[PDB]
Amino acid sequence: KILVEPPSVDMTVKILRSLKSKYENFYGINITDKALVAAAKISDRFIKDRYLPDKAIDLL
Amino acid sequence: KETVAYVEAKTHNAMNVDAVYQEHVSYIYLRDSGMPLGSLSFESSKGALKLYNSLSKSII
Repeated sequence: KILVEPPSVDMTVKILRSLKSKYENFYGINITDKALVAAAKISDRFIKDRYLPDKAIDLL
Repeated sequence: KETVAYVEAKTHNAMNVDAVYQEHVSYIYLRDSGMPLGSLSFESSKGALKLYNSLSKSII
């Protein structure tokens, strides 16, 4: 049993911020940096069945 | 004894040690149990005395 931890939302900001190069080169459309933080923090208080990296990445 | 005295201020990170001390084993138990980012146990002999002032900053 190696326990895999939840990735602690302020780190998922750092995950998606590292992923700015890939999605903007995937389909071209510029992504604001306000909404990247807002893609994670609004995913907390509202969505429950999914969790932190799935919520932060599927919405983009 | 300087390497023994090195242990208590460098509990879980020692970085040049050819020996298995007691606090190496206790790292692994925390590493295996549900121990998050650097807590009380990671703040051993330095941070566990800083608790009464910490909770005073949150609760007065």
